[PDB]
Order: sequence, then structure tokens, then C-alpha cells
Amino acid sequence: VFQGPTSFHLMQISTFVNSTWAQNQGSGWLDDLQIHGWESDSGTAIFLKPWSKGNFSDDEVTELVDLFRAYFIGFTREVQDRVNEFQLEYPFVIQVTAGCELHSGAIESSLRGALGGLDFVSIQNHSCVPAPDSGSRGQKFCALTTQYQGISDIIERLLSETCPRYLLGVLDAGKAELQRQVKPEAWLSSGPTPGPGRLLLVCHVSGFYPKPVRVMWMRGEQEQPGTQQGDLMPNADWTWYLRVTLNVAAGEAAGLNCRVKHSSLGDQDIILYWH
Amino acid sequence: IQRPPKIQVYSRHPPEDGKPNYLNCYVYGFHPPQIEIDLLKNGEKIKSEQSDLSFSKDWSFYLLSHAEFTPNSKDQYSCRVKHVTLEQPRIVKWDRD
Ligand SMILES: *[C@@H]1O[C@H](CO[C@@H]2O[C@@H](C)[C@@H](O)[C@@H](O)[C@@H]2O)[C@@H](O[C@@H]2O[C@H](CO)[C@@H](O[C@@H]3O[C@H](CO)[C@@H](O)[C@H](O[C@H]4O[C@H](CO)[C@@H](O)[C@H](O)[C@@H]4O)[C@@H]3O)[C@H](O)[C@H]2NC(C)=O)[C@H](O[C@@H]2O[C@@H](C)[C@@H](O)[C@@H](O)[C@@H]2O)[C@H]1NC(C)=O
Ligand SMILES: CCCCCCCC/C=C\CCCCCCCC(=O)O[C@@H](COC(=O)CCCCCCCCCCCCCCCCC)COP(=O)([O-])OCC[N+](C)(C)C
Ligand SMILES: *[C@@H]1O[C@H](CO)[C@@H](O)[C@H](O)[C@H]1NC(C)=O
Repeated sequence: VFQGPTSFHLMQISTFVNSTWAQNQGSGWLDDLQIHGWESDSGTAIFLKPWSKGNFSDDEVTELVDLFRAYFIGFTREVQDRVNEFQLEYPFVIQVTAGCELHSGAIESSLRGALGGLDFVSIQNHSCVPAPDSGSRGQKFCALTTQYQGISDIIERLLSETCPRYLLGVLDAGKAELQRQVKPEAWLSSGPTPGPGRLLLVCHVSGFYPKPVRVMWMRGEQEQPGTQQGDLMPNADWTWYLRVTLNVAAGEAAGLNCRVKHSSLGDQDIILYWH
Repeated sequence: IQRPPKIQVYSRHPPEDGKPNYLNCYVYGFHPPQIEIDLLKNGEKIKSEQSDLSFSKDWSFYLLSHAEFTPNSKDQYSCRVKHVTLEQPRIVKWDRD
């Protein structure tokens, strides 16, 4: 019943190709909605929305930016130097999310790290926990973070103090946009013929906001058990697109309808008849 | 671990011949992140814009590629994806239907 996003995350993608070539890509997100970009060369933030700074002062935003810029430079150097120690082999990808999340009531925070596309570590409550699969390399990394107490303290501050404050400020700042209701456009088509005498009936639903939606093939009142729920896919304008498909006999397609439920529609679902 | 890209192609609005619209190509579930995504008009490249790189809860990457197009009964549109896990560039055609 709470509308729009409930979490903020910094996101890091770091590619290590060889001893002399490494790339960082950074960004900031409210659930799956990008509100910050990051220019890697200069270490410059990009404020994608009028309310991207939430309730933070310019000086506080600038300090945080300076901090992230230094982090990328240091992170890169440290990994490069410890390639042998951690027996990493080129090419390799490190991924990191860090941020916090509302839970109906105390805000939860953590940093999660991945290596080779797999859970590597998570850092919470001034504690490093290596992922169960991470091995000695994981335990070694956590041991290492305790040699880096300054960096560890900065991160814990960011997680426990700064982030909860930022998340609450930014949900309020972007409230109008984050809780707007946008009605879906819906349409039906028939997809590639799947076999003799059968139709692929496709219900397309696009342009709705927020994300939760329920789309279902019906015959009168009975939900059709063959209904295939496609994955939510993004559009470029903070709405989503969904395909819901039904593989049905040709002489049975008559009387079917697609029922679209969405918060923007109140109790009145959109209905689309096949003929 | 290496994972092949999944590709879906779709229009922003209900397609209607001769009516300006947007074509979306969503490429996801892949690893590593290096990738080449091009939308195509009759097998040729049109100008598109590409979202910043991101990833899902399971660490797999995704990108949204999108461009202005005007559909009509004559022209074919597709999305072409180059990735280390693909022997040859994979083409997924816009199936309006
Ligand atoms: C950005 O917003 C943050 C989130 O605030 C909430 O959401 C915003 C949108 C707005 O609705 C606020 O009213 C909400 O609180 C701010 O952080 C919160 O600040 C408030 C203070 O305003 C904190 O609260 C206090 O908690 C104290 C801890 O014990 C209490 O002593 C205190 O209670 C007293 O005051 C209230 C009156 O408000 C009385 O009812 C009580 O009787 C009692 O006298 C407050 O309840 C809250 O903890 C903060 N929330 C979080 C998650 O950190 C933030 O404000 C800044 O940061 C905080 C930590 C303080 O240093 C503030 O002075 C400071 O301005 C904003 N951040 C920025 C940069 O502006
Ligand atoms: C608002 C815009 C959004 C931008 C997007 C940002 C994206 C960032 C994303 C995530 C990062 C979240 C935390 C950032 C906190 C800042 C850190 C900091 O304190 O910042 C530190 C970082 O240095 C480091 O040494 C980085 C530590 C990384 C250690 C990694 C080594 C491990 C190697 C082994 C590899 C194994 C696999 C690894 C798994 C991955 C696990 C991570 C330095 O400072 P500072 O005081 O000089 O400062 C002063 C400011 N100026 C200098 C600019 C003036
Ligand atoms: C590293 O990668 C770059 C291209 O990304 C290449 O030019 C260079 O020769 C490579 N090798 C070394 C040893 O730096």
C-alpha cells in the first residue's frame, strides 16, 4: 500500500582486464529507478532528477562525491596490487551495491560484493561476512577489512547514518513523482503460430507506473491456468512493459479476455476482448 | 561465471502504421558486462540511446536500448547483440505481433 520505491543503492561495476587497464562504472538507484549517473574520468556525479539531492545540502553532496571519487581511485589501485595475493586471474569483474531499505515500522543497511558474478561478501553492523561459497579468499578479504579500520568506519557511517537520512529525505523530495499513478496502455495480438490449430494470444501492457500489476487471461470469470506471466521489462520513461501470453486452441479463443488490474485504475480493471 | 544475454524487443506504445513510437531492446541475464547492442532497420543500424549499465539482485547485467521509429507494413526492425558467449551476433526481430 506504500507507493513507489523503498530502497536506495549505490552501484559499482569494476572491470579488470590487465595490469594496466581497469574500468569503473558507478550509479545511484531507488529500487530499479536510476537517480544518479557517474562520469568516471573526472569522478563527477550526474543529478538525473530535480530531487536527486533529496534533503541534503550541496556541501554534503559535494563531500560525498569527493569521497566516492577517492574510493574508485583507491579501490582500483588496491585490487591491482593484490591480484597475486588473492590469486585473481584476468579478466575479472567486481560488483558492489551499498545502501539501505525501508521495512514497515527500522531501516536496514548493508554493502554486498560480488566476484566473477557470484556472492563474495556482505558487510553489515560493523561486521564483514564472507559468502558461504567464497572460501579462504573470502575469509582473507574480511581479515583485510580489519587492517583498514578507517575505510571500514567511513563505510559503516555511510550505511548506518548517512543512508537512512538520505533515503527518507529523497523519498520525500521526489514524492510527487515517485507516487504518481500512470495508467497502462493495453493491447492484444496473436504471436508466432506455436503449433497446428493453436493460437498464441498475447496481452501487452505498457506505460504503467508504479510497478505492481496483475494481468490475467479470463473466460468470463474463470482465470485461465495456461496464462504465461512474462517478466516486467523497462521502458525509457520510468514505466514498465509486460507481455502475458496464452497458448490456446483456435476454436476456443472466442470469449477470452485479458483483464488488467493496476493501482492507477482503482477497482475498475481494463478488459480486452479477443475476436 | 559466464551467462548468455537474453533479448526482448517491444514497442513503447500500441503499434499503429505510420504513427511515431519507440522501439525497445532489453538485454539482460548476461555476464561479463562487455556487450554490443544495436537496433536495426531492415538489417541496418539506426541511432539509439542506451541506459547506464546496471545489474539485478543475482548480479546479472541488464541494458535497455531504445530509439524512435515509425512502424509500417513494409519495414522490418530488429535488435542485434554481440557478446563473448555468442559465436555469432544474435538477431532478435521485432515481432509486432
Ligand atoms: C533529512 O531527512 C531526514 C529524515 O527525517 C524524516 O523525514 C523527513 C522527510 C521529515 O519528514 C522529517 O520530519 C523526518 O524526521 C532527517 O533525519 C531525521 O531527523 C530527525 C530530526 O528532525 C530525527 O528525529 C529525531 O530523533 C532524535 C533521536 O533520539 C530525537 O531526539 C528527536 O525527537 C525530538 O524531536 C521531535 C520533533 O521532531 C519531538 O517530537 C520529540 O518530542 C523530541 O523532542 C527526533 O525525533 C531522525 O532520527 C532523523 N532520521 C534519520 C533516519 O536519521 C535529516 O535531518 C538531519 O539529520 C538528523 C540525524 C539530525 O541531525 C537533524 O537535526 C538533521 O537536520 C535530514 N537531513 C538533512 C541533511 O537535512
Ligand atoms: C551521488 C553519486 C553516486 C555515484 C556512484 C558511486 C558508486 C560507489 C559504489 C559503492 C561503494 C560504496 C562505498 C564507498 C565508500 C567510500 C570509501 C572510502 O572511504 O574512500 C577511501 C577509499 O580508498 C580505498 O583504499 C578503497 C578500499 C577498497 C579495498 C578493496 C581491496 C580488496 C582486494 C581483493 C579483491 C577481492 C574481491 C573483492 C570483492 C568486492 C568487495 C568490495 C579513500 O577516501 P579519502 O579519505 O582519501 O577521501 C579524501 C577525498 N579526496 C582524496 C578526493 C580529496
Ligand atoms: C592491456 O589492455 C590493453 C587494451 O585494453 C592493451 O592495449 C595492452 O597491450 C594490454 N596489455 C598490457 C600488458 O597492458
